[PDB]
Amino acid sequence: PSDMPVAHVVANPQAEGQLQWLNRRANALLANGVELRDNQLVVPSEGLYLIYSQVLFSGQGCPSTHVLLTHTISRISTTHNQPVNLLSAIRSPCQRANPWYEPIYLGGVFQLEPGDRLSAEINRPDYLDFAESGQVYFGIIAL
Amino acid sequence: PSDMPVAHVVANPQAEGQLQWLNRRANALLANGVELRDNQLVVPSEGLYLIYSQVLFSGQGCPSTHVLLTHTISRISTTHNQPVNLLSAIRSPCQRETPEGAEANPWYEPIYLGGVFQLEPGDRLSAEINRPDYLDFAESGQVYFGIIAL
Amino acid sequence: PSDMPVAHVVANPQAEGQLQWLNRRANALLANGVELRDNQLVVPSEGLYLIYSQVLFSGQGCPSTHVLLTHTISRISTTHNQPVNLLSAIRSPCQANPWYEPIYLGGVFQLEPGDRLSAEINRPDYLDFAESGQVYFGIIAL
Repeated sequence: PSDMPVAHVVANPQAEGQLQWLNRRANALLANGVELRDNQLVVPSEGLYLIYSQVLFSGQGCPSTHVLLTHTISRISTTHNQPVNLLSAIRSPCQRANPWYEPIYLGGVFQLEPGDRLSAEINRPDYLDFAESGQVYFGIIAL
Repeated sequence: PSDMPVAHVVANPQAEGQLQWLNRRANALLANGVELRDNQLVVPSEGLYLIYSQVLFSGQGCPSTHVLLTHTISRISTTHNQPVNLLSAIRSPCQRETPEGAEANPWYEPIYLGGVFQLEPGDRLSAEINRPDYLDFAESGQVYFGIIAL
Repeated sequence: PSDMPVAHVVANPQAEGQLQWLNRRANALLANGVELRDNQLVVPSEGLYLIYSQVLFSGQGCPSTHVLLTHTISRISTTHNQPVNLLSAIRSPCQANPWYEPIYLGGVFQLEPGDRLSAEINRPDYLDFAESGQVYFGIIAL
């Protein structure tokens, strides 16, 4: 089999209104050294990791105020407490009561070091939608 | 060199209003045990697989009934038949139907799904949409589904 | 420490109005044979590669006319001069007002030595690389 560090976590459906990564669920992974601490994935050993995450935002009708939805995956190494954005995207659901949906997918390969902490964050958890499985996830795999 | 289960299938360009995955063509893959059956990719052996898919939807203007577009990759395992959604996303191309006496402009909405999953031999993977009437595969590279054992 | 051909390049925030890929930067990669030439990633050896790219488009206001935003990864082989689109997507932007439209592309492909991969857009005037992590292009031999 494989002993490569791997994780695939999803939004916890019991933490409504928040983004709390969860691995205790069917079709989720957290193994071979990867840990979930303080809502962040912690890298076991150095190497090339494919990192990815998807969030789905939804709302009914368009707010009177212009809203921007952001999703970013950031890296925090032990050699610097300053978070660095590896992947980031923005979306504007409204131009100015029909429900809107906006998915954001981020993904790339990065050289990581042992102890590195990866965070997958959003700016509007009040719009996050994990009403159904597979809509919000965050993962990594050492290649 | 190879040996690892792999597939990269694409929408049949000749299909009409249906998402038919195909592999026998340039820049598409289906090898090392992966099979294409009943429009599903069948896993030959257990392991961690990267699974991904993209669909592109397009329409001419905004209709009366509000449209939600969905794309979902699901897994069927023999020992727990109940199909389960591994990855799924939804998009809304319009906020209101094209005004009366207004110009009906075409819209395009891509959806990309991708993740790493532990699969077992015999597992069947589906990548399906709810609105094949808006699926757009007019040009190459717009609709694809693939997996690779890592 | 790895041995597999790999690259992760990003938009040069200093080349305005243009999409110029750059590897010389923290959290970017270009090793084990992969090279950047004429703004394209050049494949070192035959094999399966995961290839992907993301672009972000933005405008302070919605276009006065109907516009289509495109992002495509194409392949140019040494045996086929005409480019082939491996991955492609299209987005229709809107017709207190700034808009953003991300596009992500990715898939696994059998490539050959010398193959050239290009990740391009149709509207560099709308490309947004104001912040890190928004525009990238990468490949890795699996």
